[PDB]
Amino acid sequence: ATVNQLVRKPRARKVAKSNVPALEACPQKRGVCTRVYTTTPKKPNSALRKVCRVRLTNGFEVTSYIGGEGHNLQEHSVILIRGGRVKDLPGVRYHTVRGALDCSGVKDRKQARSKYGVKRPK
Amino acid sequence: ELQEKLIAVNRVSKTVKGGRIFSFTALTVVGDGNGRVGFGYGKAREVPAAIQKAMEKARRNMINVALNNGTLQHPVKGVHTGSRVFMQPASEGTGIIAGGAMRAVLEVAGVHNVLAKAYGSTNPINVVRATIDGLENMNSPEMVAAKRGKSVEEIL
Amino acid sequence: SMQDPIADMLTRIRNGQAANKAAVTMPSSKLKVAIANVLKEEGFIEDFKVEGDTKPELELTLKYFQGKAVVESIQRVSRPGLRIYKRKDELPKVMAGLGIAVVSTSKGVMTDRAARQAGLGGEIICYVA
Amino acid sequence: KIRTLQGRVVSDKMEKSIVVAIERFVKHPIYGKFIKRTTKLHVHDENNECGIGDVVEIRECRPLSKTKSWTLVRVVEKAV
Amino acid sequence: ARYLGPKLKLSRREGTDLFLKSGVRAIDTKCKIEQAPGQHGARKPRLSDYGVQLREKQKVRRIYGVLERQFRNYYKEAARLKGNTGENLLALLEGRLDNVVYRMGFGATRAEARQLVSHKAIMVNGRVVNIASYQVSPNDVVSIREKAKKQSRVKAALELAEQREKPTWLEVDAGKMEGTFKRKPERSDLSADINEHLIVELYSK
RNA sequence: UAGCUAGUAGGUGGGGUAACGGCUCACCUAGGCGACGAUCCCUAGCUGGUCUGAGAGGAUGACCAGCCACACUGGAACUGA
RNA sequence: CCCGCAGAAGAAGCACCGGCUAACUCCGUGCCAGCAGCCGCGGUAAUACGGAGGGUGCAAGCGUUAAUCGGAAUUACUGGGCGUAAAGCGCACGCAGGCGGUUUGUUAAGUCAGAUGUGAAAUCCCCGGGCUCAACCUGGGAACUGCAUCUGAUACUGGCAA
RNA sequence: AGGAGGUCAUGUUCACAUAC
Ligand SMILES: [Mg+2]
Ligand SMILES: [Mg+2]
Ligand SMILES: [Mg+2]
Ligand SMILES: [Mg+2]
Ligand SMILES: [Mg+2]
Ligand SMILES: [Mg+2]
Ligand SMILES: [Mg+2]
Ligand SMILES: [Mg+2]
Ligand SMILES: [Mg+2]
Ligand SMILES: [Mg+2]
Ligand SMILES: [Mg+2]
Ligand SMILES: [Mg+2]
Ligand SMILES: [Mg+2]
Ligand SMILES: [Mg+2]
Ligand SMILES: [Mg+2]
Ligand SMILES: [Mg+2]
Ligand SMILES: [Mg+2]
Ligand SMILES: [Mg+2]
Ligand SMILES: [Mg+2]
Ligand SMILES: [Mg+2]
Ligand SMILES: [Mg+2]
Ligand SMILES: [Mg+2]
Ligand SMILES: [Mg+2]
Ligand SMILES: [Mg+2]
Ligand SMILES: [Mg+2]
Ligand SMILES: [Mg+2]
Ligand SMILES: [Mg+2]
Ligand SMILES: [Mg+2]
Ligand SMILES: [Mg+2]
Ligand SMILES: [Mg+2]
Ligand SMILES: [Mg+2]
Ligand SMILES: [Mg+2]
Repeated sequence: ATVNQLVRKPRARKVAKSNVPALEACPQKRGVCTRVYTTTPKKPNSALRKVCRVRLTNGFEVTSYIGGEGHNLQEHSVILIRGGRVKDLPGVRYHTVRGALDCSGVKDRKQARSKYGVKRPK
Repeated sequence: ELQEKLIAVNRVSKTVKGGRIFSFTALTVVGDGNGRVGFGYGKAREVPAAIQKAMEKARRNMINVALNNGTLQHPVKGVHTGSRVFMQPASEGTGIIAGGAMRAVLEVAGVHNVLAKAYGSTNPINVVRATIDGLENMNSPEMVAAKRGKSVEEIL
Repeated sequence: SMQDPIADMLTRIRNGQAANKAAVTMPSSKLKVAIANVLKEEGFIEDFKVEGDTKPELELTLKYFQGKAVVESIQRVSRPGLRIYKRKDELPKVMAGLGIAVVSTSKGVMTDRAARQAGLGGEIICYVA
Repeated sequence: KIRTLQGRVVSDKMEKSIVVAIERFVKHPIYGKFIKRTTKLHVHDENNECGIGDVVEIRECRPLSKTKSWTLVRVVEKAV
Repeated sequence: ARYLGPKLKLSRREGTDLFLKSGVRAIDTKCKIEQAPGQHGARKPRLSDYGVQLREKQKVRRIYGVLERQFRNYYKEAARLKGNTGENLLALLEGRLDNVVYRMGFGATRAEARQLVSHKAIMVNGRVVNIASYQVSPNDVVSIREKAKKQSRVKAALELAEQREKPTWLEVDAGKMEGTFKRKPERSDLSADINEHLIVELYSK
């Protein structure tokens, strides 16, 4: 309010919490998958979303989404995860970088391949 | 040779006993490009009727703006209900740097070099109203020197 | 408690202009007298005049042009709670030099343009547009 | 000519030494309000002639103690 | 770097001529200069103000053959120079060496002018300049090398530019195939069809 | 995180340092700092600058340059300008 | 760096196309597979999922993720509010603290002006020069909004006296 | 014109179109 009041109590900034805490301000993290399974989305949606329970290298155990059509992931499959959530899926806040250490590229893609790690078709 | 342009077409409801009664409302701004500008709301059951009605209501109800070679005379602060608008006489050749409604209003009024910013709300109706009010409340050296009873060269 | 007589004078002028009074009156002081003198020299008022000795009363005759008041907007800058001092290189323009700004310099009270020509800044008193 | 500071005594309880206050008028950086900050100094008084509430002119000298580096030039306004 | 696709497709998208072809034959004779390219090119949808600003920026870019990150540098330099930013930008674009050597007649199109510049055939102030985006200077001489002066396409392009209009701010002696760049052209001397303020108010987003 | 501090605060004298000085010692006095935030806790090398920003500001301190600190961890001195 | 040789000959990809946002149709699918930055889309004709044709945007790069500023006037000094949207202490008294009716002196602390020293170089900006242009390098200035000192002014604030 | 006396618990969930 008044300058006199601000002098005694200056504006205390609004510190922001990161939406992606278990990455420790790092673009991606390597983790070993503990359990692959499927869940159901929230009320507007209806599907079988494929997720996995990843143990990162910092001891954080998070839940990640597995994009694309199908996968080849089971227990003790080291994968790379990146930020970003999936909304209609309460807990998941990470996407597996498809086309990485163990995540094989989703089969038979033709456009937007780079997002799914698919080599150039001959 | 009045230049004219629509800004926003919206859709509204009435919810009569039978059901919803949708209708469209336009908003258009006309101007000569040399000071004379005006705005008309217009509201009908179809988009062509709405725009025609708004253009007819906008040709009438035009104001006069004291201008300085496509530029404002002095910084102005227009205010309407929820929108506060700040306009400033930028130098030549900088173009119209303005928000949504202000862009149309100035481009049809004739201003060609202006810095703008729309604080408060950004609802197109109130922004148009505030911009036209702010331009209306602008003085030129001639009129201010006449008002104060001095010569323009004295005011500079 | 009346802790700003200059702000009170500006408020009186503004309210009188809004209420279409021909003249306003106030308890005088040698600083309000100087401000009113500057205003009369710049044409924002018709004429000022003091009266009385023990408790002098300053009386201003406001100026209208075509039914609309001459003084569009007027406000105090250097409030007692927060003084304002500008050097010679920051003497602010009001309405890009159309309006004036009363500045108290070490050579009296004068308009911003006159102070800039003389080459010395000082305290600000009010923006008169 | 030597650089001097005028201040007011706060306490003279200790021997051969006085405490002054150097209240100054420094404009606030961000807001512009003219706050009134105060700096306490330990000043070397000889003969213990000073008293609380007295205007004192002081000067900066070589250190004379762990915390004392100023000496007294001339007392003024000894009023109680 | 440079764009290598079909040319008249660009002119069709922009709606108007962009001088991408030699001009020996009428553009409408060469292609449908009215219908926009593609399967859905027949119908015309309304384009927003962002659409028209982008369309003007791309029109100028495709006229002069300049890519985006180079055009943004040109805009920053125009905004940094004193005076009118749009006129400064058009002055720089007209001051490109390849544009100059196209204007004076040593090339059918700006692409051919660029190839002539890049293949060490042009020479400013007696030094061979290999840079397409070289910035010429007022009162400078642009000539073609003695070795390459014998090519046929130079003669053909000279004749083509003869029957076009002649830019008044650069004197061209086609007899010995040289030219003198007089001074930076004015917005009056440039094309009025190039709407200008849109580019500056687009980049100032 | 509300009171903290006995070489602590100041004075006389001896010693010590290239040098002033509780730097150290003996004695004397009871002081000193603190709401203009003392003490305690967490974090952090600092600056010219870099990024952003119309500006005020916000974030930051890699490379280049100035200063400080450290050399497996904890101490200590010698030689020497 | 220059000259000479052969030959178009050795050299184009990535994202997106429901609105925001420049750019649309067909086929496959059928609340499944899936997409997603926000709003959402998919339950049999899907411009939103996958493929194809077409197009748009960037280009030896293009996308995704992380991080900061901006938009955010959304910590508001410039630049907000408090009857009902979040927000006036239940009410008073009052010490620090903030502010101070009018006149004349005096001081010159704040304040303003001028001058000197300093504010390293580099960086930013301006006018030029050199690398074929540019990035880059560089010459001369301007700034480095600051601090200290000296000499002035007395309007306003402050001190002292009446 | 002034003022007075004298029954009824609950409701699967989601779908709802026009924008020159
Ligand atoms: Mg809002
Ligand atoms: Mg010491
Ligand atoms: Mg490149
Ligand atoms: Mg001793
Ligand atoms: Mg000794
Ligand atoms: Mg550390
Ligand atoms: Mg801003
Ligand atoms: Mg820091
Ligand atoms: Mg390092
Ligand atoms: Mg080690
Ligand atoms: Mg050691
Ligand atoms: Mg030694
Ligand atoms: Mg579109
Ligand atoms: Mg997609
Ligand atoms: Mg279908
Ligand atoms: Mg698709
Ligand atoms: Mg902000
Ligand atoms: Mg608010
Ligand atoms: Mg309520
Ligand atoms: Mg409430
Ligand atoms: Mg109350
Ligand atoms: Mg009270
Ligand atoms: Mg007073
Ligand atoms: Mg007081
Ligand atoms: Mg002074
Ligand atoms: Mg420097
Ligand atoms: Mg050069
Ligand atoms: Mg330099
Ligand atoms: Mg005074
Ligand atoms: Mg006084
Ligand atoms: Mg029930
Ligand atoms: Mg029941």
